[PDB]
Amino acid sequence: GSNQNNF
Ligand SMILES: [Zn+2]
Repeated sequence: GSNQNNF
């Protein structure tokens, strides 16, 4: 799956 981190 794809992963995104928005700090
Ligand atoms: Zn993945």
